[PDB]
Amino acid sequence: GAMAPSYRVKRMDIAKNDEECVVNAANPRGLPGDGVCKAVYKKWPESFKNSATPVGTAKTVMCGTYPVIHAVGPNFSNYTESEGDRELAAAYREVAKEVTRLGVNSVAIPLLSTGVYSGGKDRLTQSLNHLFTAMDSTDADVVIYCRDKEWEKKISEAIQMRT
Ligand SMILES: Nc1nccc2ccccc12
Ligand SMILES: Nc1nccc2ccccc12
Ligand SMILES: [Cl-]
Ligand SMILES: [Cl-]
Ligand SMILES: [Cl-]
Repeated sequence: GAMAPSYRVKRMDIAKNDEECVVNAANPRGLPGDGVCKAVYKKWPESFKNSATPVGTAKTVMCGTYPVIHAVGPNFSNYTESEGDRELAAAYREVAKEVTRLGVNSVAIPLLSTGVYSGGKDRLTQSLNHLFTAMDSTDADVVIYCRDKEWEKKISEAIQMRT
């Protein structure tokens, strides 16, 4: 694992990450999708072979030797706040298992269910806190990728607050 495991945030395309593996904000059917998922499909299309997996799970498919961890967050348009919150926590716990199994020293990760699956709500804090609950026990360097300038500041602050 990393010598001093850290969290960092960068405002850039996750398809251009500098980490040993990537988490996709996938859909359950392994379709090219939108946003993060479409950028991952363009960069690592080979990783979508048998990538379909249920809501609240993660499935890893290799693009050459580069791992892509397909994590399926809930679409809060379809789920109740209560059940959606449970599936969103579960998807991140499955990401932590896969990162540990792969023995990577670093992982690039988006905030699950904060885009078209947000059901029109700001879910920065909800999603980021479930990311921390899952990843805190792992020793990989975690690099969170976002698009919005205000989200970059809020994620950076939330990381710094824990020290
Ligand atoms: N700044 C930034 N962050 C994430 C994705 C992007 C895609 C294309 C241009 C800029 C982007
Ligand atoms: N490509 C990409 N990378 C990071 C964050 C994103 C957010 C929204 C759209 C695309 C993104
Ligand atoms: Cl960019
Ligand atoms: Cl989303
Ligand atoms: Cl964003």
